[PDB]
Amino acid sequence: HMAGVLTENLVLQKTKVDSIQRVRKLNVCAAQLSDIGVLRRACNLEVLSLSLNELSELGVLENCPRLSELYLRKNRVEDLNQVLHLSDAPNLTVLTLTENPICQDPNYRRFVIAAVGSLQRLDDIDILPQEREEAYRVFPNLHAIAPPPSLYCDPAKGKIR
Repeated sequence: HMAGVLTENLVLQKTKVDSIQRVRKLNVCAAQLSDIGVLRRACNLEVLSLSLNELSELGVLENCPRLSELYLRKNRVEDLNQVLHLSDAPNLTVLTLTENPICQDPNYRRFVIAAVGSLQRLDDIDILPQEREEAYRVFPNLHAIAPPPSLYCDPAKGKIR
């Protein structure tokens, strides 16, 4: 019944710390994961690798203000608006979403850049100053857009709702 659910036990076995709040780096690639709600308390997580899982819903990551690098290659993210859960991540400089369905949506790269103001690199390609400027011209308001509802975060503050 916990098939696909990341558990506290598995995280703490792997990382050797006493609480989810003390997890700073976590690599759980290729673990058949579809539920990562346990990360709601991962307030100190900085480097997170979740590639090659079954994830479609990113709301738990609103609880991770320290996130610096986030690897999500080859998941099941189907809705571009899931990336709005990363809009308020002030320290997130590296993101990979390659091989999720959204990567083939028109204007995916511009949307992600315009949504995540801190980002310096997306999908293994650094974001140039002029690339960011152009993304904001196309999509000027994404930091104000409410992210989708989630079981695993409260509604983000400072959004049009």
